[PDB]
Amino acid sequence: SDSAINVMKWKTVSTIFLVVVLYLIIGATVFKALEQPQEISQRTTIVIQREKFLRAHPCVSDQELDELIQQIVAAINSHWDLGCSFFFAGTVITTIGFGNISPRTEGGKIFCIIYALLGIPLFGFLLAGVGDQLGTIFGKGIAKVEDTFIKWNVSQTKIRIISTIIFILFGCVLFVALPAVIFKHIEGWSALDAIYFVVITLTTIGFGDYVAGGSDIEYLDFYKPVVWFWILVGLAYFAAVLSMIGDWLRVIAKKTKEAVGEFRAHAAEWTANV
Amino acid sequence: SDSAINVMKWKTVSTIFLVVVLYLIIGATVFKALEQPQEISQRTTIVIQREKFLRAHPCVSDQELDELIQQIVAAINAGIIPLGASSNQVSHWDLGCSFFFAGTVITTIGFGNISPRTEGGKIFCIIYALLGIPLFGFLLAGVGDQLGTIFGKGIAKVEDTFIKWNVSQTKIRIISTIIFILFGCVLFVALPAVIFKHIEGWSALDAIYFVVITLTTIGFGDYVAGGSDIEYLDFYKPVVWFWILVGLAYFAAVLSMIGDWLRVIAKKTKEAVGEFRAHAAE
Ligand SMILES: CCCCCCCCCCCCC/C=C/[C@@H](O)[C@H](CO)NC(=O)CCCCCCCCCCCCCCC
Ligand SMILES: *[C@@H]1CC(=O)N(c2ccc(C(=O)NCc3ccc(Cl)cc3Cl)cc2)C1=O
Ligand SMILES: *[C@@H]1CC(=O)N(c2ccc(C(=O)NCc3ccc(Cl)cc3Cl)cc2)C1=O
Ligand SMILES: CCCCCCCCCCCCCCCC
Ligand SMILES: CCCCCCCCCCCCCCCC
Ligand SMILES: CCCCCCCCCCCCCCCC
Ligand SMILES: CCCCCCCCCCCCCCCC
Ligand SMILES: CCCCCCCCCCCCCCCC
Ligand SMILES: CCCCCCCCCCCCCCCC
Ligand SMILES: CCCCCCCCCCCCCCCC
Ligand SMILES: CCCCCCCCCCCCCCCC
Ligand SMILES: CCCCCCCCCCCCCCCC
Ligand SMILES: CCCCCCCCCCCCCCCC
Ligand SMILES: CCCCCCCCCCCCCCCC
Ligand SMILES: CCCCCCCCCCCCCCCC
Ligand SMILES: CCCCCCCCCCCCCCCC
Ligand SMILES: [K+]
Ligand SMILES: [K+]
Ligand SMILES: [K+]
Ligand SMILES: [K+]
Ligand SMILES: [K+]
Repeated sequence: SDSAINVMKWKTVSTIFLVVVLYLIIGATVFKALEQPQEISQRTTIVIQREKFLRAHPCVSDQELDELIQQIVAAINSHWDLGCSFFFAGTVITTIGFGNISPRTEGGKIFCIIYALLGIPLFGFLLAGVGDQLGTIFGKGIAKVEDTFIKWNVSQTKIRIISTIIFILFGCVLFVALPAVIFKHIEGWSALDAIYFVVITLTTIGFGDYVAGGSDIEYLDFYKPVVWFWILVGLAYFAAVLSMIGDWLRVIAKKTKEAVGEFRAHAAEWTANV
Repeated sequence: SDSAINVMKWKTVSTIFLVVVLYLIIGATVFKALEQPQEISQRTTIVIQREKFLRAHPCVSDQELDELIQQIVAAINAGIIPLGASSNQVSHWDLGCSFFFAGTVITTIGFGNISPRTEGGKIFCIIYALLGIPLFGFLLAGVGDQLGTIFGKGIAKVEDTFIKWNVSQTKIRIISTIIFILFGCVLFVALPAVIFKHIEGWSALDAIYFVVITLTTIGFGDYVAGGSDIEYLDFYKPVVWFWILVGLAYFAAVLSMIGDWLRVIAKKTKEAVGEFRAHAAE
């Protein structure tokens, strides 16, 4: 009766694996449908202005312009002053590896390995302590409004649902809405790009297409410090939200398992009623 | 649920915060010393080839050569191959790459080599991440549970064999954890680095560099397996997906162990300064 638990474990893992595979298949087709047509437009614009630059500059040779493009690309393969190396050290221990700057000295790659293996756990302790502090702050606030609801409202199991909505709306305004407003003004980004950056950063995905403080424009003395502070409390908030979404998925997984139970049981007595 | 414990918790957070700032300061200075000479040297060489192209083409407005470079670089962010010899460009958002891109999202290994530029694609990317990340966490937990029981069965075979001469109290736990490290290193780090060096044509260090940056979910994007335009063995990208699956589970356990070690050493250092704070030069 001990291998039976392992078989039931495998049964759970294999169905979750298939669901994840389905998730990747659906997402792939959607990202294809959304991003492929746009890719057509910008690759026609590079070929028109390529030949246009040849046309606009007939002195430039075809053979000598293609030789220039390759070493530009080869060059893509100060960026390391104390400010950026500090920021880079942050992108490592937070796993938000934006990658806009990354070590290419083979000594720098060795240190990057050592720095990450010790940095990730150490920063995890900090992120846990900040989340614990933010948890108690919201706890008193949510406890006060709980005790106001118990007065007019009769029974519980409903106040927790209301309370979780406050956590989202406040957390969205504090950690998503407000910094996105400042990001669009300071960084000159679109409103959607600001939300896009906020979520991509706080989920630790860190694509690198958008980086606050990354462009070489003038920045106020307090700006990057408060963004560091936003990173700290923001990662704690998104960690709780992602865990809550996971808890919702666990409930939906049981309701769907129960829903499919009611369905085939009904369809069984009907095929029997034949 | 408040009281005195919250004050003692806050005191710990502030010391860890200061230590993290120190960690960031020390790391910044080290990366400064290592990476600054290489970037200064090669940016003087680009100015050498700058002026060479500047002199060779006076018809080019020279100040307008940066005007061409900006639209090259801005188009490189979308990933273009603008050569008359290679005017046949293959898709970066085919079903294979969009599958790979969806993986880099839900695993948070956001390599970023390709990223959505359609404003609709960014909205979907937000929804895809907010639901995908928690869902993939369940899979990664199940894989870690599977690897845990396999290592459990493996360690179970030797469990009753350990009853030998020198029967131990607290020492047998350390031995088993050493097998977990060395075995796990060859399976999930050393061996895939070997294949990465052969198939992808990377250096031995770059293969290890890629493995750790990928399996820690940092994902810089300077190294991506299967990203370069090689034919690939057809089995390659599937088996790399499997390495990603069990590799992320393994590195999760290793990172948590390092944190447990850091908790022990933090108390040893806290006690070491304690005997120091009391003695004050005998
Ligand atoms: C460090 C700052 C100075 C910058 C430049 C110094 C070179 C880097 C220091 C590594 C040891 C020097 C000896 C030869 C090194 C090179 O051949 C090179 C190392 O990247 N490749 C190897 O395969 C090394 C052959 C050994 C084969 C074992 C596996 C290869 C892993 C790379 C070295 C160990 C990494 C340690 C990670 C925990
Ligand atoms: C090198 C050029 C440059 O300006 N740069 C840089 C420095 C500092 C920051 C920064 O502090 N961004 C805010 C921040 C802090 C921490 C984390 Cl984990 C993320 C973010 Cl967005 C950005 C860029 C260089 O790298
Ligand atoms: C578009 C061009 C291309 O070749 N490409 C691509 C496709 C597939 C992979 C890949 O599978 N890499 C292994 C892998 C799988 C999953 C995760 Cl999360 C990471 C990694 Cl390294 C790479 C590149 C394009 O994007
Ligand atoms: C598909 C068969 C499920 C039988 C296993 C017992 C139900 C519990 C499944 C809920 C998710 C697994 C554990 C949660 C991960 C921390
Ligand atoms: C953790 C506190 C560090 C303060 C922020 C440093 C970020 C990188 C340095 C760049 C300039 C310093 C702050 C000026 C804001 C633009
Ligand atoms: C508890 C609220 C935190 C919100 C602060 C995050 C702002 C992100 C960008 C920093 C801009 C500096 C000016 C903001 C002044 C409040
Ligand atoms: C690494 C350098 C960080 C830049 C230091 C500025 C931090 C926040 C600005 C504080 C302004 C000082 C005036 C006092 C009023 C708050
Ligand atoms: C424990 C076995 C797996 C059962 C999973 C139930 C369905 C999967 C969850 C649904 C995925 C996202 C739904 C959000 C609405 C589109
Ligand atoms: C994955 C994209 C949206 C979610 C809808 C499809 C999820 C797969 C449904 C599988 C149903 C099986 C439930 C398990 C109980 C027997
Ligand atoms: C996915 C159905 C099986 C193969 C059908 C051909 C679709 C595209 C050809 C090669 C791409 C394989 C799909 C990449 C992601 C699994
Ligand atoms: C295929 C792009 C142009 C076709 C005509 C316009 C359709 C609307 C744009 C496609 C979806 C992006 C916006 C959706 C975000 C709410
Ligand atoms: C050391 C044995 C532990 C189990 C891990 C081996 C993978 C197979 C799991 C057993 C369930 C049968 C698999 C179903 C066929 C794909
Ligand atoms: C059929 C040839 C595969 C090459 C296509 C590139 C994408 C890789 C497809 C593998 C997908 C299965 C792994 C899913 C594990 C979560
Ligand atoms: C051994 C657990 C003691 C309880 C400490 C309260 C929770 C904080 C976690 C560990 C305290 C700092 C660890 C040092 C980080 C390197
Ligand atoms: C709760 C007290 C703060 C914990 C201080 C951490 C001590 C770490 C000692 C240094 C050991 C070398 C590892 C690098 C630092 C984590
Ligand atoms: C890479 C090393 C970074 C940090 C190295 C040590 C930092 C501070 C450790 C000593 C602090 C003693 C705490 C005692 C509190 C009572
Ligand atoms: K993480
Ligand atoms: K990246
Ligand atoms: K990450
Ligand atoms: K990342
Ligand atoms: K990343």
